[PDB]
Amino acid sequence: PLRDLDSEHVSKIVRLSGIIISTSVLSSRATYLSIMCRNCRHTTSITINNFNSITGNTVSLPRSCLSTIESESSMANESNIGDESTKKNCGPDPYII
Amino acid sequence: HPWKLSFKGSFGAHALSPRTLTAQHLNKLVSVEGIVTKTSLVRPKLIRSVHYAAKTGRFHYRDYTDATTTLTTRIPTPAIYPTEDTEGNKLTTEYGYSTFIDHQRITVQEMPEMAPAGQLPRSIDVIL
Amino acid sequence: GDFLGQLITVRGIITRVSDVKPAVEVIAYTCDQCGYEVFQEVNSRTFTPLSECTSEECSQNQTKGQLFMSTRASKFSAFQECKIQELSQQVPVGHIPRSLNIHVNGTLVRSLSPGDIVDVTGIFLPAPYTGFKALKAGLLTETYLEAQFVRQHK
Amino acid sequence: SFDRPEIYSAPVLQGESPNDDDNTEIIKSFKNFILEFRLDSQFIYRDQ
Repeated sequence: PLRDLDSEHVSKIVRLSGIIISTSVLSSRATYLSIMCRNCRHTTSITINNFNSITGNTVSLPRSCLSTIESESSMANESNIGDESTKKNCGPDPYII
Repeated sequence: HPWKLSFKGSFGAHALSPRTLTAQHLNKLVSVEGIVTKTSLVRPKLIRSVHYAAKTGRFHYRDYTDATTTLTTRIPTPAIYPTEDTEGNKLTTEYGYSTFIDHQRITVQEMPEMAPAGQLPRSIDVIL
Repeated sequence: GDFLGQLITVRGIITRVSDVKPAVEVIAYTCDQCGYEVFQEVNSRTFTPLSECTSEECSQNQTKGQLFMSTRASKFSAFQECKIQELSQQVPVGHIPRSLNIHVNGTLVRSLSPGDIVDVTGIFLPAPYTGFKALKAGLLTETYLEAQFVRQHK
Repeated sequence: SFDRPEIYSAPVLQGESPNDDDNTEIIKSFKNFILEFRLDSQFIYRDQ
């Protein structure tokens, strides 16, 4: 019954029974979204699966242009010679859905 | 196609040796003579890539620029040597269709028949 | 610099041919808990070893394993490089002989004796480098010549 | 100016398998639950 719900029941399977007053408007979350750095011109993709952690959020866009973590030589070369003596940066949070 | 020019002269009292070059003559058109040392090696420079895709079978394409291009300036945008387009597919590169254009730099000292009595020489450098 | 990729033929005198030492192609790890064999390809000059696992069983679990390599399951290849100097008969009037590197892989090794006259035919690729950091303009490439088939005079 | 390397695998040897009833090989019980169930006298989940 709905009257007795202690804090001992946090995150367990608990069923109940009531009367539904009023619904709301159909919203839209995302599951598969593909991104792009607006400076570096990089591409990625993100899948997310479980999507009710309401003020979390479940995920965010990453906050760095993410190409400096690369296991190749010439990709590190062009990402090094974006400028002339200092390294380049897409940053801060550069991505675009 | 480029179709560049020459400007053979007859130059305008800009006949100056590289002792008296700098710096209020800057960003003008200047004629310089002297000895050539110490000429470097010839290296090829990349301009256009071409990538084959798998498995859909479409070529691709990308451009590149620098600061030693045509003589104006431009708001620079770097660009990663591409791999894994959207949607996720391996992009095996190619050669033979991707262009290349040569590049070489030499430096110029002033003339010893024109130099002062005994002083150190002073020199500049030229991109070709 | 407009032959990069084709299949060409040169001639000259070999000088400074080096030794033969193994270079790695794929590296084979073992996982010790999942039981997989996680490979890795290496294209570049320098590589880096890796960590916990990348399988489909030691992944999506809490307790990742730890992996370490082995040398009887990788794939090696012989490797030897040398230089071609200009023949000194095909030069203009006031110049000096140049040079051009050659890599040699596989069965063709131990056929390049120093001080000869040779006709190497191979394909002509790029390999990334530039010299001092303050001289780079992007994306200068520094070529070599792969070897395919070696035909000697004399 | 090459392209990137790749990483993959192949199952060769077994294997530290007590098995400790952890994140995988619980899923063996549900692949055994949907497929390999039949209440009397008819399996119900596979047809649904």
